[PDB]
Amino acid sequence: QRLVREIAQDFKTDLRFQSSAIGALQESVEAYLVSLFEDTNLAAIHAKRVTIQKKEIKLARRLRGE
DNA sequence: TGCACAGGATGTATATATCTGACACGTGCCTGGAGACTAGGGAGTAATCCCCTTGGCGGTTAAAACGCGGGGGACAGCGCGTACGTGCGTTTAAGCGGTGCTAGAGCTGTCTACGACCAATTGAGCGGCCTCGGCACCGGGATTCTCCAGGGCG
Repeated sequence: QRLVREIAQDFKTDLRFQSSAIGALQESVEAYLVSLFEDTNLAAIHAKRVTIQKKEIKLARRLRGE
């Protein structure tokens, strides 16, 4: 909540957030980040180890078109 | 006899007339520009009510935060060999110049189904409600499932 409000502070001052639509942002963030951890996990498996590394997130990130 | 020369017999860049390709300029028929009528869709206001805040004490709990052991897994070093990198000659086949066709692509009347536009009914679908049987959470108990210590075995 305080994070979304923090991001909304410097955009439009004195806004209001409904009781809904926050669980949609958090839900999409969680569901997307889990898939990102799966693709990054596979990227770490391609290097033949059990550890996720900072370069793995960049590999699995940029390789998705970002 | 050994030798230099005067001129023909071939090359070769050099300069001139010649062949595509693309920019530049002059039209006239389907576009735009513009003028007037209708009107319903957009700008503006009057309550409203309704969930959303204001400010901060305490008490307590569950979650967040820190701290150390070490175990295993990331990771550097190094030798091997076979799997492509590199280099030849030999072949099959695309590029391209040119040809005879056609069958499907492409612009144009007819009318005729056939869907756009508009009254009248209603009933099937939406706001409101209030229950109970499926659901939430956990005990009881059996079951599996992994962790650690010999020891019989190297």
